[PDB]
Amino acid sequence: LRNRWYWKLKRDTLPDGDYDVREYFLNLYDQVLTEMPDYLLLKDMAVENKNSRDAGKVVDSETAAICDAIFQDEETEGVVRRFIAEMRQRVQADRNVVNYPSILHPIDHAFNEYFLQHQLVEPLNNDIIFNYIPERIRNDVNYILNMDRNLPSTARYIRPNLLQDRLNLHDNFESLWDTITTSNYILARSVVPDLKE
Amino acid sequence: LILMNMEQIERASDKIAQGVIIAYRDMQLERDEMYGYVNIARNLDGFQQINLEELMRTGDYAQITNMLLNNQPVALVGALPFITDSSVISLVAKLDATVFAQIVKLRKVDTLKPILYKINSDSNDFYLVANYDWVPTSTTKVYKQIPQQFDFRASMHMLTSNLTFTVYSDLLAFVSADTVEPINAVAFDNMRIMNEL
Amino acid sequence: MDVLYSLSKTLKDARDKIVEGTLYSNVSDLIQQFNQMIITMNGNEFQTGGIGNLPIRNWNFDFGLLGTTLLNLDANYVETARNTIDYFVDFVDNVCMDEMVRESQRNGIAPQSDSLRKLSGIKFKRINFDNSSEYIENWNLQNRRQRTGFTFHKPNIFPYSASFTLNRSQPAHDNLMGTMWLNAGSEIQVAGFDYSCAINAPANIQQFEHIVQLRRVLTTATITLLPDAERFSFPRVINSADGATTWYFNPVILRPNNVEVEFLLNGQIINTYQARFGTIIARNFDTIRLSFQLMRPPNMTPAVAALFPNAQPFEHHATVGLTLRIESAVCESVLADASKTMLANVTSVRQEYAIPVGPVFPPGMNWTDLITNYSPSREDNLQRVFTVASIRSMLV
Amino acid sequence: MDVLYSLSKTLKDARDKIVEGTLYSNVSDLIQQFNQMIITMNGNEFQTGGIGNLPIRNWNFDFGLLGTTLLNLDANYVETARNTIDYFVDFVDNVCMDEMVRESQRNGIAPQSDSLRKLSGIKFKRINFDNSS
Amino acid sequence: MDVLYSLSKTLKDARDKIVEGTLYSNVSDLIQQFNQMIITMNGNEFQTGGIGNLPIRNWNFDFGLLGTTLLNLDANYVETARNTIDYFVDFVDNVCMDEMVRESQRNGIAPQSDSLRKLSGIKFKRINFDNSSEYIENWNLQNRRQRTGFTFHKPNIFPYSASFTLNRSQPAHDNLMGTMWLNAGSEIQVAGFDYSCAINAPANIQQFEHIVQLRRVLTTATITLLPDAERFSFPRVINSADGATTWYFNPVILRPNNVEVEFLLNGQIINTYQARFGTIIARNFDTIRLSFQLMRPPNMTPAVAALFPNAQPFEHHATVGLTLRIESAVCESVLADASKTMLANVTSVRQEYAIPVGPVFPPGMNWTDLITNYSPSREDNLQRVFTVASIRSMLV
Ligand SMILES: [Cl-]
Ligand SMILES: [Cl-]
Ligand SMILES: [Zn+2]
Ligand SMILES: [Zn+2]
Ligand SMILES: [Zn+2]
Repeated sequence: LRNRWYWKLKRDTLPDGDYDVREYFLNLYDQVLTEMPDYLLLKDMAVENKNSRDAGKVVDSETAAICDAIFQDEETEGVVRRFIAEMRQRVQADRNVVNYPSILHPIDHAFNEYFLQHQLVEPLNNDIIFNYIPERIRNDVNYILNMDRNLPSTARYIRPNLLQDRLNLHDNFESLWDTITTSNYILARSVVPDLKE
Repeated sequence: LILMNMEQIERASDKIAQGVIIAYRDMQLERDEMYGYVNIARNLDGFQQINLEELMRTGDYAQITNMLLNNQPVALVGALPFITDSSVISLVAKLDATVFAQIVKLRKVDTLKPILYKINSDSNDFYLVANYDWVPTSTTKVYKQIPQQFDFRASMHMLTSNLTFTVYSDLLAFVSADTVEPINAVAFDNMRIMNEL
Repeated sequence: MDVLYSLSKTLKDARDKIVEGTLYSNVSDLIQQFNQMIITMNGNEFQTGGIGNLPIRNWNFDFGLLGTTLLNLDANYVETARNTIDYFVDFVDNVCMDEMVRESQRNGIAPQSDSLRKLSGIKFKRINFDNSSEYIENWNLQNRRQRTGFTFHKPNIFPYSASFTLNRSQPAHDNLMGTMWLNAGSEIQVAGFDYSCAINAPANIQQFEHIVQLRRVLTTATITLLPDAERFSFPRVINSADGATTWYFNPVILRPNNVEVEFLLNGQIINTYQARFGTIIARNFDTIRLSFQLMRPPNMTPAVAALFPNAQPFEHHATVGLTLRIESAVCESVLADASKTMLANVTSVRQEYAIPVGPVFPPGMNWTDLITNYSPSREDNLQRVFTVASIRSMLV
Repeated sequence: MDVLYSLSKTLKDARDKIVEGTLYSNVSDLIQQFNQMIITMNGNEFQTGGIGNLPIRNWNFDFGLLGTTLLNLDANYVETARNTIDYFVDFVDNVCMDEMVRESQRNGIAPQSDSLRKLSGIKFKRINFDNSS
Repeated sequence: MDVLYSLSKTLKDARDKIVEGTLYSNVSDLIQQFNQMIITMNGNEFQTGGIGNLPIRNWNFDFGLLGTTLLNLDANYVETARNTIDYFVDFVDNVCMDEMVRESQRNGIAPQSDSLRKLSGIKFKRINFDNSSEYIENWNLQNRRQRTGFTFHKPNIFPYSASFTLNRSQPAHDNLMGTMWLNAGSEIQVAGFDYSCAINAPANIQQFEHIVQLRRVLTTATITLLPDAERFSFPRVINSADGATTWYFNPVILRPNNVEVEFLLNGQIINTYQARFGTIIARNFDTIRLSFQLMRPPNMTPAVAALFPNAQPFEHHATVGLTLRIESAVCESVLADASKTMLANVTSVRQEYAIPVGPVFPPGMNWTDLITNYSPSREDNLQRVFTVASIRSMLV
């Protein structure tokens, strides 16, 4: 006379055959990589907990739906119901931190926890911008560089990956290297100044 | 993360089983909370395993054909679509044993669709189970896993992030950059680039 | 005191209840009390002083409040709570030690250390919650001039005293009549000796009276009374009252006669026990009067008749005894006792930091000297340091 | 023997490296090896023998994998790891004791206990890693 | 302690791995750990204290992170790393030295120097990583009340003692029966001597017993037992026990008879070896009982019969020896051994900086005095300073 709660795939689209299942998971890997976030701000996903007795919020609206369904269920333990009604987010604006309750499958939790714990945004300040300028231009007295902007402590940036060539295209890739030097030559042509007088 | 959770994700799918055991002995249907009576195999212990992907790739059906002709108990392993049969009459007709001969006929395994019996009070002929003394058995079992139950304690997490920040991309846009008059531009040696004036 | 005790009690509750896997609802009220404590203490600087060898220590409180996020507490939550609790326990122990080593003649009941005086400020009153221990309850009731009492198993109510009174004496100390007694802690072992065995007494009876004035009133006292005094029933060579020479004592124990234990309060006869031995109850008294008679046995067997001749020399001195043991009592003032560690704790702290002798307590917190001259100021200071010591014992 | 050594080395590394506050990158390879060990051991029953006074002991493996997605290991992570580590250490110690008290004349270098013979099966070869002692 | 060890381990790894030309993939995890250490330490001020003659030193950390954008490390990268590494190594050496020279009776296991207490704060726990050393492994295990284990080659478990007991003696010291022994380090040499050669002993057997009580339980101990004691097999002039007079010893060595080595735990015989000498195993014991008999040989050649007359004077004294050498053992407590350097390092640091004697250790860290009275507080302080010494010896 009662149903039971079980975890199910939201999208059950797995093919038949082991090789096609492994292909499915490669495609899943590509999907995760393309949709992988560079940063997260949970407050954007924070919604209201309908059964909260303390102005509680949860992330995300799917958690809200699940929590409401559990709260209404007659087979739920009274302690779980009371905890849903009492569980609280913590917003510490002074520390620039937020904590929200979420309901997640352990695998979903692992993915979201990895995204939260490995964001690509670093603090951005004037020293980092100044060092971003090439050093030989910071030392040329023909150029006057000034920092007339105040960056808040909330400023972030993503560092470019300027690793030197791991493929060594200058070695034994004649056609590719010809193309690389041609494109670089075109760009350098665009930036060379025109002669005057 | 994907590689470690692949098996769990694949076994959660409702449209593929992980294999099928052909045991030409009469095995009692398991009693599972998710099905009622079900010819479900928890594992493959006690059977020779034929990998279906390898069989598809090689094209060599000698061992499988010899085993099927001689009624040699075997376990076909691989992602398989299955038919959910809720008819007690289908089990009494032993139709789950009728699905493998096409493997030999066609030397293919991509149309193998084993029968997963699901016998419970919702079956139209369930009275046969209820009103007679007999053990429902079948000679085949489907290697499939049971859904994981939702557990609130194992699903509730606190997600933490920053309250808010602004990401920037054009770092050099924060730099005010002037130049001296070109008449006064100097070279590395601190003398004017052009001195003929 | 109430704030210091509340801090200690909150910390003890946190240490006992904020445990891995416990229901969030086990700790909700405790988490609220703990957060109130943290909020009150945040942004306050404390200095625990440098009296004696106790080091000067500085305490800063900038701690985050505990969350409420898991249905069952996990190891991370307990770790954060334990960090905060450990710092707070260190601070409370240092405040308790600092208070335990100070004293004042005039306001000995009031706080003495800087930190406890600060904690008496109105701002910290919010920390205060359940004051349920015997000592804090007695403290609160005493601040309100309400009747309350401390229960003591074997109260150390008698200052140590092992002396004798001679009522009949000679330079040669061979025909002696008098009393010996040991008053120690909760025990009074008294004995009356007649060397002549009351040969020349008016009715062959020698009367002995021992009066012990308790320095504080005891109530609801359970007392064991036994006929003999085992401490004065073996031969002894005893110094004379000035110590010029030594006399000899060769007791032979006889049954005490007309034994009368009177427990007196304000000179009134509160409890009277005639010839009763074993367990007796003294309702409420400040004085014990033990009156017992040595009666020469009217009929003697020849060995007994030979023990006691009619005239000197006397070799077998007739001794009657009495042993009184206060096994448990109630006193309106704090006292050392056999079960509690408050005196030992205060003394250990004072000895281990070389606290100079103050103007209230005797050197080394000697209990005999303290109880002998148990003045009201000493009572106030001792109640303060004992309450602080009991607060300290809840954590250390 | 190589598999038993790999189990022990994995457990020793997990004890030494899975500690509170540590960067996950310090332990990432070890966590991969540990999860591989769990996967290979899950679903197998072992019996360490009753030779002499050494008691008969039965061992079952239905352990979950350790997490991989934290920047720094926390107290919860250490407690979860320790629970599995203790069982695996007990099993490895019992297998070692069962193998240490047995001998054979015909083939004394080959494993003697049932558990070590089972662990020599190809299905456990995945556990094998750095053999440095 | 684990944070101090983690700093030292990171510095050792950086010294070994950050080398010119090496693949960055060889160091990526080490670089991440090193940068985490730099971030955690940056902005923190430390003072390594001025106990004894150890100079006060102030440490400031404002260091840049090591780069992550190379394929192979070059000379620039190595030099940038090495400056920071030098500063950090100096800091860790000074922290370790500050901790090694300190002790306390109360919490000798706990940190004593200010810098190590600071490093115990949660804001440094991120530095913590692989705790693979035996000393740090046992430190973590003992923090959790888990079974610890230290492996010792020739453990210094016996305090030095060159003594004798005379069970038969007289002022002439010419008919003596007794035992002499040197218990030093991991070696026990014992020798039972009878001057009369058990001429009058019952059955012509003289039984000698030597019980040595180890101050800690040793497990899995490999021991060499040898029949003779070369230290008591040559003529000596030995002082008397009071030191008043000197007696003479002129041993002639007979092989010991019915040799019984018992290894006992709480007085229960765990291991028993009878007439076996080569190499034995004591699996778990804290007491060694050596029983050995001088048996007057029933048949003698004329020279031997000349050595041993029926009565005094006795000029050739029949001695039966025994040697017991613990080659390797396992102890749950730290110990000095012949291979390690923890005791030597701690003693050297305390000597070089003229550290005054403290409440816990004997002067000069003398090992005989220490191990004779190996109290629990002494064990805690010793494990702390020995773990710190090993951490220091990783870098110095
Ligand atoms: Cl008692
Ligand atoms: Cl050696
Ligand atoms: Zn008692
Ligand atoms: Zn006198
Ligand atoms: Zn002598």
